Amino acid sequence: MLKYIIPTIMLMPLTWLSKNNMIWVNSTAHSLLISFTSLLLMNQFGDNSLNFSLLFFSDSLSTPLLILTMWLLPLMLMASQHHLSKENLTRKKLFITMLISLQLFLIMTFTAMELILFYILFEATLVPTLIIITRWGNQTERLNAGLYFLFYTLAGSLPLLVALIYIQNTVGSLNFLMLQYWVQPVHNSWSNVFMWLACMMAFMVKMPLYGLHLWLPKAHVEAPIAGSMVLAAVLLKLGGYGMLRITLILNPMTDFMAYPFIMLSLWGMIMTSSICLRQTDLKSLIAYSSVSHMALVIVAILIQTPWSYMGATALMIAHGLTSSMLFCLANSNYERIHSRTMILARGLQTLLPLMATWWLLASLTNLALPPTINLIGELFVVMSTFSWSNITIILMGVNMVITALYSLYMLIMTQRGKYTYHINNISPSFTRENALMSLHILPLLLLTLNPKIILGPLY
Amino acid sequence: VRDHWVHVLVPMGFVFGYYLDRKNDEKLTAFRNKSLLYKRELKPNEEVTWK
Amino acid sequence: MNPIIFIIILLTIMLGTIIVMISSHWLLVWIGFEMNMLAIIPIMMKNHNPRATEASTKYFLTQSTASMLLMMAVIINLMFSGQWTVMKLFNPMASMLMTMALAMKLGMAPFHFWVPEVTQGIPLSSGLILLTWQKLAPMSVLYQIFPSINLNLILTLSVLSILIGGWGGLNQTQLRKIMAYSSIAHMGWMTAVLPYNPTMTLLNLIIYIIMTSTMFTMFMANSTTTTLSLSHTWNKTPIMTVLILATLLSMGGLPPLSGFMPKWMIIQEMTKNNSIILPTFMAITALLNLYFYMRLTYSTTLTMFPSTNNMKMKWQFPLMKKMTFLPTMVVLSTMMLPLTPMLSVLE
Amino acid sequence: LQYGPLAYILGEKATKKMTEKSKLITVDGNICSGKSKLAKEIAEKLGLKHFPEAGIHYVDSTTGDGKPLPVQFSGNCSLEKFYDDPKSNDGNSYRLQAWLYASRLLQYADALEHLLSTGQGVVLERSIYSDFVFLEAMYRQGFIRKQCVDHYNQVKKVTICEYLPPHVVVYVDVPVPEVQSRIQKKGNPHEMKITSAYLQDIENAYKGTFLPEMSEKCEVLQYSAWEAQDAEKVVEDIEYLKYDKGPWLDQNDRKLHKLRMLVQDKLEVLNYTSIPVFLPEVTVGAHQSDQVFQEFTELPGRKYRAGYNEDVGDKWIWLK
Amino acid sequence: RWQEDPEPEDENLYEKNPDSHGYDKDPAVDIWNMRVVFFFGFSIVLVLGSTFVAYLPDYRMQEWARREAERLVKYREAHGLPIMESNCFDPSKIQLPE
Amino acid sequence: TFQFLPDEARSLPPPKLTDPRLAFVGFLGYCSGLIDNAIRRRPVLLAGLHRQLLYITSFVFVGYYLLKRQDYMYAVRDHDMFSYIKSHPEDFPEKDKKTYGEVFEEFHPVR
Amino acid sequence: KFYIQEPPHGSPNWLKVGLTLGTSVFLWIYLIKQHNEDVLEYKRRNGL
Amino acid sequence: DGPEKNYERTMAILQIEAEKAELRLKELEVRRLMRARGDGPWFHYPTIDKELIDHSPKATPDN
Ligand SMILES: CCCCCCCCCCCCO[C@@H]1O[C@H](CO)[C@@H](O[C@H]2O[C@H](CO)[C@@H](O)[C@H](O)[C@H]2O)[C@H](O)[C@H]1O
Ligand SMILES: CCCCCCCCCCCCO[C@@H]1O[C@H](CO)[C@@H](O[C@H]2O[C@H](CO)[C@@H](O)[C@H](O)[C@H]2O)[C@H](O)[C@H]1O
Ligand SMILES: CCCCCCCCCCCCO[C@@H]1O[C@H](CO)[C@@H](O[C@H]2O[C@H](CO)[C@@H](O)[C@H](O)[C@H]2O)[C@H](O)[C@H]1O
Ligand SMILES: CCCCCCCCCCCCO[C@@H]1O[C@H](CO)[C@@H](O[C@H]2O[C@H](CO)[C@@H](O)[C@H](O)[C@H]2O)[C@H](O)[C@H]1O
Ligand SMILES: Nc1nc2c(ncn2[C@@H]2O[C@H](COP(=O)(O)OP(=O)(O)OP(=O)(O)O)[C@@H](O)[C@H]2O)c(=O)[nH]1
Ligand SMILES: [Mg+2]
Repeated sequence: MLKYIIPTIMLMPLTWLSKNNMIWVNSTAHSLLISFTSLLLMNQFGDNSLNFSLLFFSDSLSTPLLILTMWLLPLMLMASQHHLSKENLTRKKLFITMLISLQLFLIMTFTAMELILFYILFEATLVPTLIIITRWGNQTERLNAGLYFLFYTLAGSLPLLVALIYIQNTVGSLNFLMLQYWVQPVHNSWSNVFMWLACMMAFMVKMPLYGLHLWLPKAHVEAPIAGSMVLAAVLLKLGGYGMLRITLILNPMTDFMAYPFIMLSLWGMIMTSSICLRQTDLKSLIAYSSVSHMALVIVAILIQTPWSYMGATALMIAHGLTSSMLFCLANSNYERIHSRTMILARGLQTLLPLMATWWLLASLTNLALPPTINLIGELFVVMSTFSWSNITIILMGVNMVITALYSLYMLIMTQRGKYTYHINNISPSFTRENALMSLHILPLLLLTLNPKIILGPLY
Repeated sequence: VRDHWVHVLVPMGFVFGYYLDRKNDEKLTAFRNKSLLYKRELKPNEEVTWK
Repeated sequence: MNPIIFIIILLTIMLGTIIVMISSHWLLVWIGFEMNMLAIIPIMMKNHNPRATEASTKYFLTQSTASMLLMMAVIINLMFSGQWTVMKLFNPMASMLMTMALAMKLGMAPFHFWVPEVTQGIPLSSGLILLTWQKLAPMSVLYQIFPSINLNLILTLSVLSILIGGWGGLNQTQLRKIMAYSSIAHMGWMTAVLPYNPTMTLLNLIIYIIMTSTMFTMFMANSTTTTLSLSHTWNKTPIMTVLILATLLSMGGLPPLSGFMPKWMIIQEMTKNNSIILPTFMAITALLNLYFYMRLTYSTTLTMFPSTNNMKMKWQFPLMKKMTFLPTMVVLSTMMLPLTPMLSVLE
Repeated sequence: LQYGPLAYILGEKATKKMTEKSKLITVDGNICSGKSKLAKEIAEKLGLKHFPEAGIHYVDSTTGDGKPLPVQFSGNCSLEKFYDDPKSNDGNSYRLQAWLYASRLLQYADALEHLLSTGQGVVLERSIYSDFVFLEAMYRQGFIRKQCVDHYNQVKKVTICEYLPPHVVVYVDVPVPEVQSRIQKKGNPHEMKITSAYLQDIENAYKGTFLPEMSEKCEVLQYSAWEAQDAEKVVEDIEYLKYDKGPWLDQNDRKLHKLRMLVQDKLEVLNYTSIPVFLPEVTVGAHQSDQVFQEFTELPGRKYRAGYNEDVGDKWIWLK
Repeated sequence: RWQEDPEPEDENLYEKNPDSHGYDKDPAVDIWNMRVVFFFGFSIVLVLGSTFVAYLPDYRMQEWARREAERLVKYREAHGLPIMESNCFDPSKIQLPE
Repeated sequence: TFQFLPDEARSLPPPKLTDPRLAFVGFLGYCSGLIDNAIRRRPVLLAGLHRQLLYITSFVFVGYYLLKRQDYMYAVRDHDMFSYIKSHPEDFPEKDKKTYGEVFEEFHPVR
Repeated sequence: KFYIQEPPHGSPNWLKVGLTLGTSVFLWIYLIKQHNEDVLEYKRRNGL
Repeated sequence: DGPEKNYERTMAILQIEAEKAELRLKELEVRRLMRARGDGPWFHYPTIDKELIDHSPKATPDN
């Protein structure tokens, strides 16, 4: 992975040694080049994973997440450079440095072979993320959002640290390849119940599981755009990726320990989907949409079937691009009217025709129109949960109806109807904004032509 | 050029990273041509099966 | 103080500590504490004010009481073993008395009350010595007598200090009191692991000293003793706020920073001994410290507090304080995690 | 050797350099009292260093190239505005007074540092000891609020206690009707708007509080407008003083080493002039202070520590 | 109250530069910023990256498996063998308990 | 006794001067040099190159010996462990290993 | 002569610069010789 | 990389990790025995040194 770690590190001297007026041009260009080289991780085999060294390996799960991570960095620089224009040069470079350091931690997190190494990098991503929200967030409540984000994570991740160290004492290793062969079944006992909870709760809080999700709508409403993009696109998936790995060593206890969390997710997705119908803040609505989509991923991971694991992987990639798009679309309205209230600016299709097309395409992927990878992932999960229990189709089906209602409600309210009379500063869409939208949707829709590369190891 | 010398930092980081990844392989050759699946005889001019 | 006298008094503080660390005889250990306590009082008093006199007196009474209890343990040990060798004690009552005496000297809860008051009442440089160098001599005795220490007593002292230190710091706006309660909590980690692996005690002590020295040095560079005063740093030395932010996050135990290392290794050693409830309770309780470290970062670096007009006059003059070793200390305080296996040098 | 404990240990002790001519002299009086001319004559005749009264731009004169900086870098304090609009809602009146006290505190530190490092005495025009007469006058005319006075006394309490008082206080006693006569003659348009009541309050503070206080600890010499023209007689009075009071008699090399360590560190001198007391007159919002600070760093020779500015011709930076 | 700067007015980039791409105020920097994004984003990563994915050599051995399955089905049916057996592993290699 | 590197440590190979850990120690020394420039408001990258060089050299010099002790202490740990295992064969019996054909594991269906 | 007062670091402290560079040079020679003597002692003790 | 290189590189990784895991388990077992029995170089707490003892004839005989 050094071929990706080192050029990612080199982005920092590049940004600090650039001409004052070329920091965005240089950092954007070269992080796109890094993104290009990340397609070499597609050398995946039918049986064995791509095992680079003692520290890092890649397989069909981490590879799509790695490519999404490295693609998002140039998109985040594009999205941020406008609202940061007044910021002084040194603080602009510090912002870019936090984004670069976040990518470095993420690519190491997704390829770490040893689980304790994964833990440290999994935890390291908090620091830059918290700095981005609290330092460059706009409103007073970013400080509270920083605290809720920090302490929800640590409340769960500290027990995970104890469990992981305990496993290494008992098994002798935390290398994931070793655990694949030395895994022993988890017997029933109260000690093992709490070992299971310690191994899972940290990832649940990040997903987030319904009931532990209240930190996420806060974080989004306060974060700058780049913070929201990385939060929705990648940082939520640290939980899913972690769960997909650690469930290896929790069998067969997961058979019954998953029940409370399947109930929370199955009922949670309908609650959060219903909540979206009444949200008044556009960022908050998109945030609640994420909780509903990720509730599907939790269920898929917990029932552990080949179809559910393939659907979970596709959903994680598909949601990453869609939710990042939706935040970017909402932000482009914010940069004009400086309010997140959904009902403030209406009938924008009359004033911004092409931006309304991006709004339509994003909404259609959010409601999972076939054959988008959003639908492929959701469908594979629905198929597998039907076998788990036929009654789940009723809950899955109801959520599909509610998802369409709130996705189109968001499109109708902001883009259709009559424009607001007094809002007279809706200037035409910039080339930057249009390019940013298309750099989300185009790879998303292109993936429909070759979905296998985002279906994960079980493919 | 003093204008465009910063543009080699990341490309050279990739070349250095690529090179160090190959160096890493030289330390993991304990089973080169020794696995039951792929073990074979060397070709007349072959020194090693892979590097 | 005359500069030569100040040097000789500083060297006597160090010499008293060194005597404790090189002695094999219990009397010499006691002498080292006596000499060390005699030499430290003048630097608590050096600014001559009622607050510094109260702190010096409160400090004297605590340390003198602890030294009397220590000499009792030594004499009881002599009665029941006929020897003075510094090692395990040979009588459980002697062990409790020495453990309690050393807990009092370290300011561990529930013998902690003097630490916030004495630190508040003395200059920053004196507080720096009080909360770092002065921990060396008592910890080095605990390093040698730990086989005979009552496990329940030491772990109770540790748990109380982590709770008291964590809760006490939540209510503080004075930087010296924040450091005092932070010190109390960190002592608890050091003694909790001592029965299992004293090496990890040394690791925690060394790293704690490094981060504590960094913070005190950064406070001294700007002459800041209160939260609100520290909140003016952004409008004077912006680099300092970034260093303070990084160091505080390290003292919070956040990966990938150096301060994660001692908590990480202590949890490992305790789990190897099938201690699971205690390390988990300690780690969760240490979130209290992270909270009031984070509060300082909000008011120092991550937000810009209101300034004063006279601050503009400060823009025209450079920092002239020594800030000795600060660039090295801050880098060690934050960037040492990749070198964690180096802890074996302490074995 | 830059001064410090090492220099002190090696024999750089104040009592060596200081003679019976190593005296700090301050000249005080009301506005237009002629103290400026008397101060220069005293300094010339006794061979002392003269410090012109510290104004709004005193600190600029001691740093950089020595030239005054734009007004936004002093907070937009304006003595002219004070006369035009002493009751302005923008708080200019006290912001000026707080700034002027800090300027005088800095100058007093410079004067003591000169005295302790060279042994040559100094002559000052007003000081941090007499600065309060203007604040009392301001308060009594209703130009500043009571909370401004409380803030002023806090800053003075924790700053003036560190320094020694002048050896000699020279007061020039010009009555208010004469002062107003000299103000109109001077013909400064803004100054003529001064009220005799403001001038009478300045005199009341001087004679009610200042002179009685300094008499306990200094040598206080008083002259009228006529007696102040005879500079030789004033200098004759100074040279015949006994110096039998004050804390300058208690000083010794040890105490003067601590004092010199303080006055040479200007940031330590000004430490308490910015105590976090959020008085509206002196509080600056974060956005403004941030913007002004970035502008200051862009001024010539101000980005880096003195001697490290390539834009003003500093050399050998890679070996410094 | 205090001395604070007023909120600045939001500036429309199109006023000074009607050709603005929305990247930078400097027209020369603005155009270059547009060019790297469009060239490295669309011409390189998306076009060449899509082409690269389209020609991945038998990703995860799906094509080899189909060829191998055809070979086994041919050989097994020629020799009258079951196409597939319930037992993944040879029973003679397994020692059951009791 | 009270020795940083006892004489028996000389039988071990020295750390290479290109050790990745030693390079990181050197990088930490470089970072300290820049932070020194920053806190004193000098040009961060150019100011005092003589000082920047000694920061790197000092870190590397001390780092080299600390790495040497680190490796020696782990060699001693392995030496002690293996000797103790030889001295007490009864506590470390050579395990009787069965194949998975003979070992019975319960099957837990995921249905 | 831009500065009204002479800066404390107007010109380099040549003695300090000589000490600094001399210390760096000495430390490298000592380290290099130490490494060589370590490599030879290692080879002797192990017979290589 | 060809599949053979990755396959055999994987084996080299597995061998190193498996050997480390066994050593980790043995160390925990060795430490447990040394601490309980005191017969090893670890957990060797000092006892008084017998070279401090004076063996010469004393002022009185019975000792
Ligand atoms: C032996 C240990 C020391 C190793 C040191 C190795 C690197 C030494 C670099 C010395 C030259 C540094 O160069 C110094 O810093 C930067 C980058 O050049 C320059 O200033 C910079 O300003 C801005 C960025 O802030 C940009 O326009 C551009 O990067 C550059 O002009 C200074 O004008 C120059 O004086
Ligand atoms: C279950 C696993 C995760 C559990 C995580 C729970 C740990 C605590 C997380 C939040 C910590 C925030 O710490 C503190 O919380 C309170 C509210 O809770 C905040 O306070 C906020 O809510 C309170 C109560 O309504 C209000 O009085 C206050 O005006 C408001 O600002 C504080 O400003 C914040 O400093
Ligand atoms: C494999 C690595 C790929 C990396 C790709 C990186 C793309 C970077 C795009 C850089 C954009 C060009 O950057 C800019 O180009 C012109 C011409 O060369 C330079 O030179 C310019 O200077 C002045 C303008 O003030 C004029 O003479 C003229 O416009 C031009 O010559 C600029 O000084 C430089 O800032
Ligand atoms: C905090 C109080 C401060 C004031 C302290 C007052 C002085 C205390 C004097 C303690 C000296 C007595 O100490 C005590 O003596 C008795 C006499 O055999 C010892 O012996 C006692 O317990 C052990 C248990 O195995 C056995 O010897 C026996 O059961 C019993 O006689 C105790 O092990 C020892 O703890
Ligand atoms: N508000 C305020 N004004 C001050 C202060 N010190 C000086 N000034 C003003 O600065 C101006 C000049 O002061 P003076 O020295 O007394 O007048 P001068 O005629 O130039 O000098 P003399 O002839 O000696 O009297 C006057 O308008 C003073 O009111 C002060 O501390 N506060
Ligand atoms: Mg005058």
